Amino acid sequence: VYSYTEKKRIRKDFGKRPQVLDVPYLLSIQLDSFQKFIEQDPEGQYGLEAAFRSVFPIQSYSGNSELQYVSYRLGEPVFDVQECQIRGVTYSAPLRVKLRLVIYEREAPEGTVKDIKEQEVYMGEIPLMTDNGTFVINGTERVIVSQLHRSPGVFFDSDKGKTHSSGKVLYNARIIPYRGSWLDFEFDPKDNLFVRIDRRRKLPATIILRALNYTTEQILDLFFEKVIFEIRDNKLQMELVPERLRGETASFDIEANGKVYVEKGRRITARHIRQLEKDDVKLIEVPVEYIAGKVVAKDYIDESTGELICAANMELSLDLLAKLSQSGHKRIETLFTNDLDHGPYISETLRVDPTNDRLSALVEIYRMMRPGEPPTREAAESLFENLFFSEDRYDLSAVGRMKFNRSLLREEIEGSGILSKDDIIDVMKKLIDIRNGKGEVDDIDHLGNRRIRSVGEMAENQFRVGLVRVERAVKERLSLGDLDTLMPQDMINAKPISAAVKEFFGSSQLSQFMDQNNPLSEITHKRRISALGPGGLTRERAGFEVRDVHPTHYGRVCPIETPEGPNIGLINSLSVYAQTNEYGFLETPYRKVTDGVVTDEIHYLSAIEEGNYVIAQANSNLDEEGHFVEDLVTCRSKGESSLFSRDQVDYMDVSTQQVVSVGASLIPFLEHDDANRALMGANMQRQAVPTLRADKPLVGTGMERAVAVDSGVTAVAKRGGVVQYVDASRIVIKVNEDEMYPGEAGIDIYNLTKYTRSNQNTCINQMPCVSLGEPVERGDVLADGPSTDLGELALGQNMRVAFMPWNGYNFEDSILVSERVVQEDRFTTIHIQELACVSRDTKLGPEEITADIPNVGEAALSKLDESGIVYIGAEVTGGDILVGKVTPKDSSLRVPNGVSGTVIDVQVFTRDGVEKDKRALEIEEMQLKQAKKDLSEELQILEAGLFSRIRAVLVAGGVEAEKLDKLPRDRWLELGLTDEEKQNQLEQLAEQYDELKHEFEKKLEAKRRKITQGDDLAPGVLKIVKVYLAVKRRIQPGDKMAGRHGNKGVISKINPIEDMPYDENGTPVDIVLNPLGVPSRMNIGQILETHLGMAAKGIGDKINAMLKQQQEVAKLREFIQRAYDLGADVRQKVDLSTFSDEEVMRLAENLRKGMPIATPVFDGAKEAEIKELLKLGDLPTSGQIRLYDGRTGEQFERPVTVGYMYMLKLNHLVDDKMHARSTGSYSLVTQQPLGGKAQFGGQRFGEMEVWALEAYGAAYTLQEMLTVKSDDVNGRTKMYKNIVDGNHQMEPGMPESFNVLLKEIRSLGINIELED
Amino acid sequence: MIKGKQGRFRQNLLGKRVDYSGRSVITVGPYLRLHQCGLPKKMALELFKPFIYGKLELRGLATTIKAAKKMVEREEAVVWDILDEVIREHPVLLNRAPTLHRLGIQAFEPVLIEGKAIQLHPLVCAAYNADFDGDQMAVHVPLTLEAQLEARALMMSTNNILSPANGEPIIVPSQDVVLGLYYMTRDCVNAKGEGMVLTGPKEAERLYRSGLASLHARVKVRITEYEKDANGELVAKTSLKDTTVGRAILWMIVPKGLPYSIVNQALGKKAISKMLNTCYRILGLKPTVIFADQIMYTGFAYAARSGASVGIDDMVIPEKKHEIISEAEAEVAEIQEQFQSGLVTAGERYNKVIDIWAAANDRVSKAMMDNLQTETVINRDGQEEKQVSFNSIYMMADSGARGSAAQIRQLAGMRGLMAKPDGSIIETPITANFREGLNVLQYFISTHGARKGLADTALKTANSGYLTRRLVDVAQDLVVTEDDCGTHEGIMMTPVIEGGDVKEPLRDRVLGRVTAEDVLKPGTADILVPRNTLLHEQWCDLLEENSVDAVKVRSVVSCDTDFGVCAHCYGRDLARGHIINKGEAIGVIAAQSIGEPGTQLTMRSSIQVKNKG
RNA sequence: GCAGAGGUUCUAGCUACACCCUCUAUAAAAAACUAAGGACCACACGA
DNA sequence: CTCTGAATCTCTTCCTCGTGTGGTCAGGACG
DNA sequence: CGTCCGAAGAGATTCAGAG
Ligand SMILES: [Mg+2]
Repeated sequence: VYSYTEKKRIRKDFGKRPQVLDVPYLLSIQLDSFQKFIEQDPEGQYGLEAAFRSVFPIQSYSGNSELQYVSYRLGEPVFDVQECQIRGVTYSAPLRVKLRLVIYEREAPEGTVKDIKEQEVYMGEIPLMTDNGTFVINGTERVIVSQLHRSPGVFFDSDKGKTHSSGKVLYNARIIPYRGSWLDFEFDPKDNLFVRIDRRRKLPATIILRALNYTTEQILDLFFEKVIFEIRDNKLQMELVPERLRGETASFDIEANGKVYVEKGRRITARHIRQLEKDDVKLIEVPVEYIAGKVVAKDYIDESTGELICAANMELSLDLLAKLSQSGHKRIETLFTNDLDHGPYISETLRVDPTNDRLSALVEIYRMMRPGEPPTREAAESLFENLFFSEDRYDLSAVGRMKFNRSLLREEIEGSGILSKDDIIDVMKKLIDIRNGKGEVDDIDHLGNRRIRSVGEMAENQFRVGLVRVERAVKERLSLGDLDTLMPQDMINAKPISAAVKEFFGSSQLSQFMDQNNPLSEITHKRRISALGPGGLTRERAGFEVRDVHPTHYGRVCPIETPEGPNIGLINSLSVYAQTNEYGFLETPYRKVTDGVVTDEIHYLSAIEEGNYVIAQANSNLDEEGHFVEDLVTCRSKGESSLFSRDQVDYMDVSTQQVVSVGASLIPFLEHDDANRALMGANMQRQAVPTLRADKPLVGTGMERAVAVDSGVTAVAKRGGVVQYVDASRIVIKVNEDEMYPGEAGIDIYNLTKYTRSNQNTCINQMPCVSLGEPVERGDVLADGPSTDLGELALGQNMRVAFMPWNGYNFEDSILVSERVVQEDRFTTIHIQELACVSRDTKLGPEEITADIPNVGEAALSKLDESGIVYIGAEVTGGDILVGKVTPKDSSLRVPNGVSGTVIDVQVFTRDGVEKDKRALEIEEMQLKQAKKDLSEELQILEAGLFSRIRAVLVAGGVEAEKLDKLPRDRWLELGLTDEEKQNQLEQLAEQYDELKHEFEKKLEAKRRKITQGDDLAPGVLKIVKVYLAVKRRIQPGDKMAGRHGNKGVISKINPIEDMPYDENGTPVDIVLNPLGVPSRMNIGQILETHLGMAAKGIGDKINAMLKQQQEVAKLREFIQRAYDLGADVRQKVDLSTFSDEEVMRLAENLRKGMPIATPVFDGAKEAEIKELLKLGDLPTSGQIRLYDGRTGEQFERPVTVGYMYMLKLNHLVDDKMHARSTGSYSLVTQQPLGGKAQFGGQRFGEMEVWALEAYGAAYTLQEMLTVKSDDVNGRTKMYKNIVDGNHQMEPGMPESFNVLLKEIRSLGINIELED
Repeated sequence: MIKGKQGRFRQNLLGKRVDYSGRSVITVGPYLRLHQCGLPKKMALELFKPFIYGKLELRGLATTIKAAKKMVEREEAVVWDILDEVIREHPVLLNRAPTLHRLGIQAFEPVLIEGKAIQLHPLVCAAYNADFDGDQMAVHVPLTLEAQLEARALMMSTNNILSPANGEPIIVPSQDVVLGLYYMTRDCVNAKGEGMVLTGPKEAERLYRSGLASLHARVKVRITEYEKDANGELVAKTSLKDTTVGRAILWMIVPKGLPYSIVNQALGKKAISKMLNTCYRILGLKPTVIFADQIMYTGFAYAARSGASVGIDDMVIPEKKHEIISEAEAEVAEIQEQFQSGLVTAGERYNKVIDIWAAANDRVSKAMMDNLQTETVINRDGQEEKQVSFNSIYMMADSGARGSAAQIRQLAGMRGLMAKPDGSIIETPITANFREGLNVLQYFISTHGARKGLADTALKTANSGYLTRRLVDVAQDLVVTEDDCGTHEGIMMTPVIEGGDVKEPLRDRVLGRVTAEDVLKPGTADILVPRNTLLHEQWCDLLEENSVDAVKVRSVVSCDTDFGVCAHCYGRDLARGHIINKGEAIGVIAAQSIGEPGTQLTMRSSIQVKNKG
């Protein structure tokens, strides 16, 4: 079955491989995260209520009064999305939190509270995400890109090589809390364990163990296996186990029960070990030298006096052996040391450690953390327990705890947030084992270790910062203030938390400014994953290994779509199928695979999980019974491609397109073009600007429909139904009876936004895509948004393209464009620029908004109105005055030079208490009338739908059809009905209709109040006049033209239509491209795209010819059926016989301009299929047609490649770049250019340019650029006077910047002077 | 405020933002000559406003400068004519934003155009290292007569044909014109109008334009070749030289002095560079400039006539490629089985797999190349004849217009092993070429190297900028103060040897360098070269004839001049064909010459005699 | 036209980068005309 | 017992020009 | 109305083996 829009135009779909999973909602990541963040959760995890539960003790210190959270609710936003956007105020939902304060009677914490105080406090104004997924912060859309940061937990970095310069490896362990102080352990080149916290000075790692109150002997027991020595008359015979013997040469002969197993100086054999185990003798003779090398495990004290014979962890000596024999202790404990594997690292780092007691360790830790302050025992203890044992100051997230346990291989998944002593000692043991050889260092670049921090988590963290600051303030106030003095509202101040949240949303490295020029750009930016941001890597600190794509990024982030420039690979976009896990780790949908069958159920797999399993290739042929037709199929098990058997396979890729992102997938033939060119093309797609009419891509991925539907620009019907009324401003749908709600459903109404400015100054315009009486199904595209055609994302206009050099006009990357392109306005793009003039309260009286201006032409004043504001719809050019403003004693806003356009609308916002001008009052009253009329029309449309639903029911109950007519239309309750469920339904609808009349008048009054009240303004201004210029940008030489495959080039010249090369049919080629680019940069897909577009246009031309002449519907029907079949099997298998033969004519009417073709990203059309497509049309299968020169007329030898190709006009237009200036306003350094800006100024002549002139034999021109052109006030004035005099003379003088340098050095206290 | 990039030094003293600067995107504009560049009308208006005001006051059209500004704002007709007068002979500097080397900024004689985009002459765009992709160039306007004259004498493009780094010309044809020249200078065994004799280049052009005779066909033609052997005189030589119609047409373009041998060949990019270098050395600067402009025009026109289009069918997959892949699969399977049996260790198994995959890659590359050029067959009036390919891809690769052999292999042959980000070679190479469909895992392996290369390019340009800054700053304390140092001591120059063929012949190394001592002919006690003579092209060729091995050469290090470097010690400037002029800044020239390739630079027994001697 | 003011316009116009005339203590026969001041940090993008 | 060569600890930037977007001590009441 | 609160390397600076 096909939806009606799918019926209107159906893309021919290549690709044999079916998809088991539909593409997920592209914006599901941000929307779902924010939905979790605001949703009330009784469970209280990963939400706002979770933050409240985490931080609201509010316990007064000894005051016995505490405030406890109960509930929080988000009030409806004061302003709607459109109203807040036009006003400039943030789209925010007021946050009112119910809080209960209870007062315990003094001196008895166990006693119940004397009273309970209940109130609701409005704390903080939190932004609310729009349905499109963008926050509105200052009238401008903003979406905070999800942050890719290293997940909390313990990590082990090899740090091999550069450390110690001797090639030694220095293993370090980092315990990174989600919020708190980092804990790091590091191996010295001397192999001593040192601990560094928060990048402080390195300190012996044992010191924390002392701070853990662990005794030294307990430490040595924990980190070493004790070896027991028994005082024996036979020279201290020692209990030895054969296991310790392995890995070490025999320093002494090993004999037990009279049998020597390993000889002196002989390597110990595993056979000897097994023989000794078979003998199973615990005690083995040992010489005096062996115990000398060993280290005593625990302290030993003389029995007679209690003095210690041997200190703990002290090297043995012969006299020490004599002393311990004097002690006579039966059990002697010695550390096991294996040079090969089991190094005694704790021993040496303990020798280095200078503290023998807990208190000294705490003192040293306090000195390290707070140098310059005297240590205090209680203060040091509190500092340490706050650093590592306190929940409030140190917090490890649940994901952090899980990663920590998994790295430590602990069985439990969830544990306490606070770091504990056992956790630290286990980390040290793991690091020691890593140093020994057991285990391996984990990779930070591994995406399993790097979780994605969505917008919800960041908002929660900022909210927690606000909450903890508010909590400290309330704790300070509550203890000071007497109990029951005031209702617990004044103690909570909304300003700190509100300011924190507003600061995060408005001004943040992650709160990127929205790029709204393309729906593809909008989706890509929301899906974008950025390593940059708070708590994340900066651009400079980012390592090379981070930028490079790790093999685990497969199916999780797009390796192709990464922004080139300063941040490469750091800002990689999320792949299309990827979904974040609840812990934040990336998950890729993978099909479950039975031994012989590819099972249909899909299991999401994390990055770490896919390592264990083996994952099949997406491009694996299937027998449709689940069996791979190939006995050996390529697979990615350990991150490396390798052949595998069918039975071995445990998982299969969900689709061929899971590796590429939304932006990258849209490029057809992505497998054919180079990865670098694909990257550049995917970047160029986001930079396209919508044209005046969107044109479907004849060659497309097939995900254009998904992008358009998921993007917020496209208006999709909430409930399917017939369209009773369609209009450019609005579309009204009569909902179907089945899909409509039983009560109050009415009929749906959608208000399309007209031409409005974007954040990138591109028009947003929803053009209706349906006609009156056209049925619309559920989830169907209603109107085409920007760059959208029939629900298909159409970024640019495709046109005939010929690959051939043309007299050098397309030299290496340049592009030649026919005059026909300009003539039919294919790339004319509406650009909307907003200019704001603000009346500022100033000294000498406020600046007036009057029309009258001193020293201006009357012709310029003619365009303005009486009140001083340009008439709506007027045409203005560069230099004209839009709104007249006079400085107190001139300041009238003026069109920037070069900009020429018409004013779509003028909106004026006035502060409360200051009178609105005549034009402002007229605008306000027109707005009131417009809103009232729209609202009343909405009410009467709802009345029509309500009556229509009710009308169908009056047939039952004995009510006559004629009797209904006499009764007034507005009220139908008077007519009585037989009692039934339908009668009760009508009664409920009538009561609801009366209530809706009351609600309608109330809502009209509320809208009037919203419009009537003067808009809030920044302090110091009276009223702000916003005027919008609509400029139609014709395609111009110097504009940037880029295809989807990555071929970018400027339009060198607008060649006349006659000059353009033409084929034998006579159609001149629209664009002429340089073929030489194709071999150098292997974007061979663009040639394949050109051939496929040629085939599509050939089919379209045949259909058009069949439509130009009156042809039987059957003929077009069979032709289109053959076109969709097209030889090789395809997934679509669309049947024309299903169509009603009236839909066939409309489908052909859509197809005549061109035939859409769906090419899967990696399973796209093969060359043979393209050849068959060409053979189906009259066009040659070779893809190259003899082409005739437009001027000479002689057909070119070696027939060129000509075909239709998709081409996007980039917003990088020439007119915006052009910035020539003679003289401009200077800075305080008096360097005249004042920075390169849209405002007039000059380009920088930087250091390398000065070097270039110096290398040349050029000195005078360099002297000019240095002094007379830039920063010589006398020099500049004299130069200008001389030039206008006609004599070009130069006076050197001194640069003002040099005097600035002299004065600055003088300020440093260094005397610098110029010798005479 | 003092130190760092943001410090006042580098922000506002070393490099100062300047007035009369215009910035806009680049455009080709092939119609322009070498010294002329396109300039938008509004951009020239804004840049030249003071000159326009002065000329308006001189004309008497506007009595006051305020009246002149009002006239400019009105943009009336007389303002345009005034703008025409000032623009006519007033050079402007075209400057790409990253000025890697000296040729980064070059003056041009502006030509007013209707539009908003600056047009840069195609030949110099290679020297500017500028593409046509939203690339923007700053346009600075010299003000004083010293400045305009300075730009015309030095900054102008026609004045500096040779790059300072090396004697090779920098305005060499790059993409389209080189392709057109290659298309003209090719022979097809059978073509229209073959085997007829032609009176001269004029008749060849007339035959081609009439269309009865094909552009490339072997025809005997009469050519009036001129020789420079006569001292300051040209002697005409008339002979019947076998050639193609295209080559004969091209001959009328070249100046008289150049011989026919240079144009007789296929004229690849290196061949055209050598042609321009010989023209510069023999005819002089002005004939070289005229010839360069004319050759660019002809290359563009005949490339447009050729229609050398890139197509899918143009690329050919080798028929032997599938068999080679099957054989390599059998070999890797055998090595895998040996690893399973334990006969071969994992490391040696991986090494053998990599080696055999590389061998298969080389074999499929050879098969692909043979299918490109050898496979082309067309008759010679007999049964069959084999000729060099006219396939578009092979024409682009062989001529050197764009790409290289390796990229052609990537397009049609097997791509080859792709490295993992750590640098280790992936065991399984990418079997499918770019023309065929590419597997998902294959694309992932490719994008590993692609992202690695992009990050490498970023670090390359960063480190190259730092190195260029350091090189300039250690440099710039060197100017040619003294004409002759008069020191006998100098460095010995011999051809560089690394055990193989000599990387650089002695002639190229010693070229442009004044001898430290009078060298001796192989005949003993003969003064082949005087002590202090500069080595020009004919002199160096004479040195090759005598086949000298070691030549003592004056070096800047050997020069004992204080705070300066001798002109004779430095040698030829390499900017133009003479000893370096006194006072010129050698240090900055050399620093920029070293720094400029930094972007192209990557970031990362027994003895057998080659020949008898 | 170099220190100020006045003049036919339009509060004020003495070269302020700046537009006309007068003189060294007094104000008008006269048409083209008028304005000289302002940074950093972050994000994204192009090369 | 006094320096040796070595290992560790501290400065110092780490391209170069555009074009657009936004955010920026905040004194605060009192004589 | 005015007025007072990663990485790479170079260099210095310890540092420490060895007569
Ligand atoms: Mg470029």
